[PDB]
Amino acid sequence: QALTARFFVPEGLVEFEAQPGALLIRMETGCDSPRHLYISLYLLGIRASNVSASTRCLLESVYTASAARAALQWLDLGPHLLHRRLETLGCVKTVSLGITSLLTCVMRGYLVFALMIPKDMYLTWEETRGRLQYVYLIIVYDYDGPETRPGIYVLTSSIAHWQTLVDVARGKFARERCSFVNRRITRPRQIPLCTGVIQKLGWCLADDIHTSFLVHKELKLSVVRLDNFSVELGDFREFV
Amino acid sequence: VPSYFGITQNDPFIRFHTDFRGEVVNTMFENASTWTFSFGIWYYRLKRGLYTQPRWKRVYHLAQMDNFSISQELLLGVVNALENVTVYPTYDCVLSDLEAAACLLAAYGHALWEGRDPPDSVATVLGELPQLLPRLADDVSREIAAWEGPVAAGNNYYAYRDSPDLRYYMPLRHYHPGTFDRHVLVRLFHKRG
Amino acid sequence: MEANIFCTFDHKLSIADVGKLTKLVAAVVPIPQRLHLIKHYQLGLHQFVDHTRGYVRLRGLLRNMTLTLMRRVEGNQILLHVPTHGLLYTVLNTGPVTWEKGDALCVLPPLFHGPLARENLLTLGQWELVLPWIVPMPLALEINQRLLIMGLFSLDRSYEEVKAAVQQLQTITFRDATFTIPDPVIDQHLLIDMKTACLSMSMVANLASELTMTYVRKLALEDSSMLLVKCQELLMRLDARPQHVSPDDEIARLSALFVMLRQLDDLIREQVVFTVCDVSPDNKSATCIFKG
Amino acid sequence: YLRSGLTCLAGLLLLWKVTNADSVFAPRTGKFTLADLLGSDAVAGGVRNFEFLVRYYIGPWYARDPAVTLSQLFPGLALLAVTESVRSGWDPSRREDSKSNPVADYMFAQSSKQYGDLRRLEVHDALLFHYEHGLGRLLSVTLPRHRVSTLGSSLFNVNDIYELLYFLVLGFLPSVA
Amino acid sequence: RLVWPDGSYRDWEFLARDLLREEMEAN
Amino acid sequence: DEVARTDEWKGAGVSRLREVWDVQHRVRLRVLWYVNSFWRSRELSYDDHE
Repeated sequence: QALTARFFVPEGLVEFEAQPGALLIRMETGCDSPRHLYISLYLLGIRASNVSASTRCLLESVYTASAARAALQWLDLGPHLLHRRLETLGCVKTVSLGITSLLTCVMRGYLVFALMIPKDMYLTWEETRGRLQYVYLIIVYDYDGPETRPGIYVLTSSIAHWQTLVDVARGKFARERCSFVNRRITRPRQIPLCTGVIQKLGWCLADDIHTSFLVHKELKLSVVRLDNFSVELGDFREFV
Repeated sequence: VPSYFGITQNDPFIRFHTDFRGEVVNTMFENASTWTFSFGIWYYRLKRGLYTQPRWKRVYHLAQMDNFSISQELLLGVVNALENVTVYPTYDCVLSDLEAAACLLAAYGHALWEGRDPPDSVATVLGELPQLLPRLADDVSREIAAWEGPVAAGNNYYAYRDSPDLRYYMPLRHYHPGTFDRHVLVRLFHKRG
Repeated sequence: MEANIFCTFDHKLSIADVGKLTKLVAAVVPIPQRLHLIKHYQLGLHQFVDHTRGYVRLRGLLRNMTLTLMRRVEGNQILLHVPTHGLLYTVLNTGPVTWEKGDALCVLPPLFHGPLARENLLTLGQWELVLPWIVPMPLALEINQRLLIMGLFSLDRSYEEVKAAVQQLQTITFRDATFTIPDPVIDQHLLIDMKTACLSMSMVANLASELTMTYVRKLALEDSSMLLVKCQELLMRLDARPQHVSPDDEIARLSALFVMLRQLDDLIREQVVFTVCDVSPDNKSATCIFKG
Repeated sequence: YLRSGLTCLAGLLLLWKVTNADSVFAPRTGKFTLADLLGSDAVAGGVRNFEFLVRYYIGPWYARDPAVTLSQLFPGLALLAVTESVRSGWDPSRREDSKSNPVADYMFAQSSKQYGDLRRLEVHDALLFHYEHGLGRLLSVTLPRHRVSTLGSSLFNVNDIYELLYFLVLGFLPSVA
Repeated sequence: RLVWPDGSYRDWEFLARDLLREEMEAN
Repeated sequence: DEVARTDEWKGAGVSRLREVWDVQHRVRLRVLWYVNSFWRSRELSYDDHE
């Protein structure tokens, strides 16, 4: 059933990700020796504008390893673009720790297989609980400030047809779209690509969504959880 | 290309290319003999202090103590230093003192402008100083006749409660409480809302 | 996953109705809730169709819903099968549109056709069964594009000028057939679509490079052909070494132009639901791959 | 920036009070003329007193360069205020709790690389503080005009207001023996 | 002029001298 | 780096407000004037010969 995959990643990136249920992303890098480097969704939280100050302090405290800091330097080096450099792998549940760690990922399957999301990153457009829900990973670019720091969200919705979801996203994110137009006018020598990117990975039953806390090195984080989850990857689709 | 300056009532505007101060000093020192020209006794007394050291004498080429003349290099350096007194190249200032001064003055001056062309630019504000300054002078005179001097009345001006230990213009945003209480213009502004 | 859907008829099943429904086996019907058991009311578009209100609203309501296939029936029981992405299935042509080998399919609300005497299926009391239209890509894309054109043109014009343009636009000819859009009334959904279209159109107008701006002028000066003559005839009412050439900036600008044009295309292209293998020669049935 | 703006506007008010009170058309009392500075050729070829300075030093100079401050326009007031504060005797150290030429100290601090950046900025700010204290003493006195004119005559050989404006604008005023 | 869906309308006229009575007089 | 017309527009704001009646004195309504309007920059002239 499930399509297992296998990756290697150095110890510095692992310690908070080591909880079995996690989500993993692959990042390209211009540096020749680390051609690719593997980053979990939690590590994006240290830079995500949506994450609150306390959770950002915790993330800064945890990921102090030199390799992880170099990874964040590579991430921040990217000029106003991340989806050109980020690629989604899927959900993982197995880990062996060491000087170089081993973990497996599933790119298509539904074989506990809970997927974990940080509480800061989670939003829903609807408070009514639909019986069937899809979940998506979206990246949104802020433009009203001096330079673009990105926003990160993982959201659940009962909408499947893409254009309807883009309509509702436009409705809720009108400020970001106006900010994108403002960026285009205010700095004409610079040309941003999109306001946000939608990517699809989700099939789950809404009655199996949980709220929970997570611990690492006696540091405490608040998270939201999808329990009876199935993973189906998709293409990074750009919207305005 | 040209620069026109005509501040004199009875003289037409001067015509120089660029760097008016340096151009004027160089032209006045070159076209006419500058040996006979003697500056004030303040410059003469400064000349003694400059001559008393060998390195400074070499730098400024001040050879004669008794002579009242002042070399071009000393005057140019003094003028450059005086110009540099306000602007510091270490940190880029957002706006010049004239901009903030015009804002603080025109915050009171807005009442009369509604009877005239509303200025959206600084230049229109600059063009109305002869018609705006008399009101400021009148209100300053009224405040002078009005203040009782709750603060130390040794002098009536701004920046008087400076901490003796602090010796920097820049804040170490943070402002020491009561730093500007002694100024009377800020008192008038606060009274007027 | 709920790989099967059961639906129960509350009304009695006369022999004629059950035979007619037996002829419909392996056709396509939509289901809103995906729940395991569903009543007979939600089977079909009759609960939601309303000629008083927008065809745009019905288009959205249809594109949002889920698709299912039909299975053989029994007393008071009708069985619906949900397709799985990537597998191979048999579907029957619900509409009169011709189907051809090797082109994609889309789902759209029903359209007016020549005789206007649409056959009625399972008219149980005041309720009726109505099927959606499965349409090959060119016709569906053309009709959605022309509906958006209707919305963009008709705005802020009197009925008199609009009257000729709507009779020119509403009629679609496709592979020897003729069709007409039922009720193209402007709706808030169409206004949102038009706002997005205007924003994207202005953005591509702005960020387009100089070479892209001046390309057709230079080539019309250089060459002369029927296509260029038509383009000039269109632009006639509107009608040297580049001082800057920069490959990297040109690459980035064209990437922005592609994201803009990609966005503008999404307003028109309905999501694919079926890709076909070769079709039976009677144009009534075909074997297709299902996509979600 | 509020402190700089307040100081600049106070200086502008003091300058207007000193200058516009008396017409510059007064007969010449000194030997300083622009013709003697350069020659007859250029001077032959080339309302309120402050209005012309508005027309020329305020508008065009700001338009050409907006970063210029009041010190750029009027370097002359620095020496006058510094000497007035010296006559006061109040030093920046005590603030009403050796050297009398802070300008020379700033010049030597800028010239020498061995001087620290922090101390360079400290002297750069202390000269401005002394300038502001001189402005405060001048504004506190009921009569600014007579004191300024007498000090200019005693210190820079300023014999006329027609030459006083030039001394304020250029920062210096030479004269024959 | 103001227009409502049922076709009813109401309208009234202004003199430019009243609208511009002082704003333009300054300029 | 330059700002759009919208932000300097919103910063500059309005400063005047007048009330005007119609010819018949049936209805009264207000007018707003924006200091940043291009109408100011045009410098057009005005007269009302009797």
